[PDB]
Amino acid sequence: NPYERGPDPTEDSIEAIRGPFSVATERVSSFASGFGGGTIYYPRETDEGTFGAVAVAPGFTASQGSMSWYGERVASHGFIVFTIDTNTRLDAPGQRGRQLLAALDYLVERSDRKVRERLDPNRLAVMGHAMGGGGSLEATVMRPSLKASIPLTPWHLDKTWGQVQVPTFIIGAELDTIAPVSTHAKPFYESLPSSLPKAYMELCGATHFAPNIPNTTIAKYVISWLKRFVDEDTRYSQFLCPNPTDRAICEYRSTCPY
Ligand SMILES: O=C(O)c1ccc(P(=O)(O)OCCO)cc1
Ligand SMILES: [Ca+2]
Repeated sequence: NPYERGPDPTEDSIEAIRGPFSVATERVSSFASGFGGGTIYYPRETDEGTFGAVAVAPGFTASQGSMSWYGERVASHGFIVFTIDTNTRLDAPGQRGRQLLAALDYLVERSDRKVRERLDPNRLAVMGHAMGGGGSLEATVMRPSLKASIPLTPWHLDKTWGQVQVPTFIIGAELDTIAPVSTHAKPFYESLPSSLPKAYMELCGATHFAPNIPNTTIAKYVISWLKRFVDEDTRYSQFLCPNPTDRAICEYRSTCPY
């Protein structure tokens, strides 16, 4: 596997606040075409090969600040992280899906050479919080060539996603009453194709805003899903299959083995 980056993982090494790669950043003007700009976090070491990329969208009326902690956390494990702002703070889930693809296209076509030369433009993912999570599902319908999708406590009015072809990892919050898992996160996951590689993780006692503050249980398995599907790295299947039993997890569902 030519996309394998970093040493062989352990349960502690995926919980590490800093991975094996150092992080540099680039700021992108809000007048970039198709999205509201953002901050790119990328690994600085080039001697192991180029990296895949994930665009990170925020929720309704939120900004990249609410998703900022993913930046260094994930990119230090060998990914290019693009925390973006939306065109307006009121953008709908469909609008946030189009803007996630616009951010990924900016990385490929127009990003700074320091970023371009570290990027594998064929290995791209999407991630989003709340309405940005509903945008992550919309992004995979709009671009089924993406490698992974991670809706965090997602909110969407449309509950059926039976045509999704991108490995999707949904994270729900037990005490979410803004996008309750019983009418949002769980219906989305169960509607995903039975054959798709997918997973659902419900955090115990978590609120709708748990993705906005550093969370090891979120971090360790966001990194595992991204390595497993953006890097095709089967060294991270051990963490995902069989289903994790972390004390922080109150409900886990998957289509293991993968
Ligand atoms: O209008 C509603 O009912 C409504 C429902 C959910 C959201 P959200 O994107 O999950 O909020 C999280 C942003 O930090 C916004 C509005
Ligand atoms: Ca713009």
